[PDB]
Amino acid sequence: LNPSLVISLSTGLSLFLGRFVFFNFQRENVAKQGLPEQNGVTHFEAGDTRAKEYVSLLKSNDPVGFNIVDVLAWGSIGHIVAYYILATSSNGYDP
Amino acid sequence: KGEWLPGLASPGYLTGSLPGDNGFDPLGLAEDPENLKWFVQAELVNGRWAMLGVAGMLLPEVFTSIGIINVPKWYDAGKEEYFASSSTLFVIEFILFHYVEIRRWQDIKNPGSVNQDPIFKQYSLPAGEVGYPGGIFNPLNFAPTLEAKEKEIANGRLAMLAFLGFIIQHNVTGKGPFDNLLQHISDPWHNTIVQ
Amino acid sequence: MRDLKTYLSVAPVASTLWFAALAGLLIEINRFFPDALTF
Amino acid sequence: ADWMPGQPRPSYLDGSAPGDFGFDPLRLGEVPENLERFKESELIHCRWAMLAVPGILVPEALGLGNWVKAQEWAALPGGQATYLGNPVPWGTLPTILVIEFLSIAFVEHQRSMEKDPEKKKYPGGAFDPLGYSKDPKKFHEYKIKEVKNGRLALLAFVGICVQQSAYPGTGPLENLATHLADPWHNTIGNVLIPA
Amino acid sequence: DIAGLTPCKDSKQFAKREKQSIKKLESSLKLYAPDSAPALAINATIEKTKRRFDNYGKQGLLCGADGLPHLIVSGDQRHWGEFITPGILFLYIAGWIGWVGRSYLIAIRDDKKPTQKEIIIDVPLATRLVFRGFSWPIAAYRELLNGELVAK
Ligand code: CLA
Ligand SMILES: CC(/C=C/C=C(C)/C=C/[C@@]12O[C@]1(C)C[C@@H](O)CC2(C)C)=C\C=C\C=C(C)\C=C\C=C(C)\C=C\[C@@]12O[C@]1(C)C[C@@H](O)CC2(C)C
Ligand SMILES: CC(/C=C/C=C(C)/C=C/[C@@]12O[C@]1(C)C[C@@H](O)CC2(C)C)=C\C=C\C=C(C)\C=C\C=C(C)\C=C\[C@@]12O[C@]1(C)C[C@@H](O)CC2(C)C
Ligand SMILES: CC1=C[C@H](O)CC(C)(C)[C@H]1/C=C/C(C)=C/C=C/C(C)=C/C=C/C=C(C)/C=C/C=C(C)/C=C/C1=C(C)C[C@H](O)CC1(C)C
Ligand SMILES: CC1=C(/C=C/C(C)=C/C=C/C(C)=C/C=C/C=C(C)/C=C/C=C(C)/C=C/C2=C(C)CCCC2(C)C)C(C)(C)CCC1
Repeated sequence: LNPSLVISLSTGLSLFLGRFVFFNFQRENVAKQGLPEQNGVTHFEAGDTRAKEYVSLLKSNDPVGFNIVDVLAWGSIGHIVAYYILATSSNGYDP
Repeated sequence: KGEWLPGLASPGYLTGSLPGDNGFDPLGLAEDPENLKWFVQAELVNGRWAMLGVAGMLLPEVFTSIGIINVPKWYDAGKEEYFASSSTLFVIEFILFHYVEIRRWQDIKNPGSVNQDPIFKQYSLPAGEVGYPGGIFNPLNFAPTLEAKEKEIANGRLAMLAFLGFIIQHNVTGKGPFDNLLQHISDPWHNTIVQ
Repeated sequence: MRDLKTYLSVAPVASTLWFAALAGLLIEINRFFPDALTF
Repeated sequence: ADWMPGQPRPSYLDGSAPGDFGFDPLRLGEVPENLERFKESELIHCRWAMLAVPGILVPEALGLGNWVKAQEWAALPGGQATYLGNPVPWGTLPTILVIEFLSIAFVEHQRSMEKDPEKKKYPGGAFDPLGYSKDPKKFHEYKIKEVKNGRLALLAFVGICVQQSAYPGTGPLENLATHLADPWHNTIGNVLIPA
Repeated sequence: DIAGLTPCKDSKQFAKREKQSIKKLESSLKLYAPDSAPALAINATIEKTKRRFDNYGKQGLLCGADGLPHLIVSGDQRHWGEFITPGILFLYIAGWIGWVGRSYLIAIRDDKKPTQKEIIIDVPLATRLVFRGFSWPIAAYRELLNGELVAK
């Protein structure tokens, strides 16, 4: 198994899934349960200045709004699935 | 109606309406009317099975002793070999009773609700009393009179007692019920609970 | 006599008679069928 | 209630839904929004078992492989899937495993995005090319025929699974073969009653 | 066998224990004249010891390495006499006591001064309720089915 091929195919599919097939659902759910609140008010709104959502990072000119956080999130799942497949094939386990 | 104990006040829920009322409920099992309703059916069905079983236990032994047939003793007949495995028999006995008894059940819960054929939906039992389905279960059209019901219940109570005897007598004497009787007739004053 | 029968029914008196009868019963079952561990 | 004559049906089951024979003894569908989800979930279960039961029986009647033997070519390192005898030129384990996930997950997630409740269970359009759902009266007739065949298929799948559990390695058709050897000895009686 | 045990009827340490026990009593037995009351009494203990050990062996009791019977309460059908069976008997009697006890508190609960029949037993009333216990499973199940057993 070619590691680069396995890793980049896994990340490719995971990134593809997060952009074209699962994007609406993930966005819908984040809007549904939005920012964490303490007593009816977001951590930032309560004074946690260090809890400010980084709108600068969240900005993207991608058509659907796929941003840098989505790449990190779906790209992480790909690398995890890839290294599961690689390590699992590296052994000679017999069930 | 009758008195199982002359001069003893019958329970007040035993009012002379049920066939077989002799005032006998000294432990008060049946004071709640819904217990009474269920125990009536339970007495009918235990008494009807006892009558079939006691006849099936005693009478074949009598006819072997005479020599017109030769069949196993009732406590041996399970051992015998039959055209089908005994576990096969049990599964079909379970499935057939399961259907037939749930149907008897529905009629206790909801009288009349299960008198009609579910497949050939043109056939039906006529309306009647729970525990007495009639119609095709009474093909000779006997009148289900009070006297007949009282004889049915007396015979059922006697067979239930007799079955109790067959069971205890066998685990004490090893032999069979007609054997215990013949042995007792021999010299009665010495074989009577000396075991 | 009816006063005596009332006293004989008072909690302690009815208890000793009840438990005495109980103890006698359990003792005699144990004299007739001793050392029962099974059943 | 049709499923058990004489038994009162739940008040939220009036017989209008396809396959509403009044069966819900645990009252699972008392929460209306769960009832509707359960209607959708039942059809999905029905249509999968209706595809699987042919898939379990047809290849066993034909070339080697009961539904369990058809799966033992994977697991152990090697991979040589054979469809109709010819080893398919892609029947290695990781190849179809990814194809199955990608294809099934895509079409299953697409199913979940339908907001309309009647299209969640009866979508139509492309999946009704022959226009069988055009006639409203005929539409509901096929709705009942679907759920009844589907519940029968689910029931058969349980038998297949439970039979496999009792006679491991064997196939359901070999079970029928073994049954027809002597039906009065090769039954579920052996399973229910050991030896 | 079950739990690595062996039947007390085959157990060597079980047999040793009976032997050491009889030898203990015989050391006392030899102090007394054979007609004497102590000799008869010690001999009575000895026979009872012998009856007990044969009885445990014949009932199917399993023994451990210690030579003592160990009870199997798991449900196994060869050992229902060690828990299931005396347990059903306990629950039957315990429910009888409690059902009779509740019958009496209910019978007197609407009386004028109810605590008077709680410190002075109305024995006539009690002799009439004492046999309600025979059927407590049916009576208690019946009061349940028609709202009489628990209050709301
Ligand atoms: C009618 C009698 C009776 C009845 C039916 C119950 C029933 C109950 N009790 Mg109670 N209890 C009683 C008397 C009774 N109790 C007495 C007299 C006391 C004082 C010692 C207690 C102290 C007690 C405690 C501390 C606890 C219970 C608990 C319970 C529950 C669980 C079972 C239990 O732990 O038993 C336990 C039983 C006892 C500790 C002792 C009672 C046993 C006596 C001997 C029975 C009554 C005899 C009475 C004199 C009969 C006379 C009738 C005659 C005139 C005809 C259950 C509701 C438990 C509970 O709440 O769980 C939810 C709990 O924590 N009870
Ligand atoms: C079911 C019936 C027996 C049916 C047995 C049949 C099928 C046997 C069939 C077979 O034999 C064959 C044909 C062939 C054999 O080879 C095998 C078997 C399989 C064996 C017995 C019921 C037996 C029924 C028993 C005896 C019922 C007795 C209960 C009475 C005494 C209750 C008395 C009181 O309850 C009151 C009424 C009210 C309270 O106030 C007071 C008290 C005192 C509590
Ligand atoms: C039966 C089961 C559902 C049973 C649930 C019913 C009883 C619940 C009844 C009740 O809830 C009600 C209604 C109401 C409540 O008041 C009471 C209860 C009693 C609670 C679903 C099984 C559902 C089973 C279906 C989903 C399985 C589909 C399997 C397919 C994919 C298999 C494909 C393959 O078999 C091939 C074709 C070839 C092989 O070689 C390879 C593989 C892959 C194995
Ligand atoms: C419904 C129908 C309808 C149509 O229409 C018409 C018709 C046909 C008429 C009908 C039918 C009916 C029939 C089925 C009947 C049956 C009955 C019988 C079974 C009885 C038995 C009956 C039964 C009987 C009583 C029983 C009895 C028994 C006896 C006591 C016993 C005694 C004994 C003892 C213990 C022991 C010893 O050691 C011995 C002896 C001495 C021997
Ligand atoms: C713009 C654009 C584009 C481009 C883009 C791209 C090309 C992308 C890429 C991307 C990528 C390519 C990404 C990546 C990501 C990654 C990540 C994010 C990772 C992660 C990782 C991790 C998390 C890991 C972990 C671990 C470790 C460390 C160890 C071992 C184990 C594990 C695996 C767990 C396109 C053309 C399409 C279109 C148009 C526009």
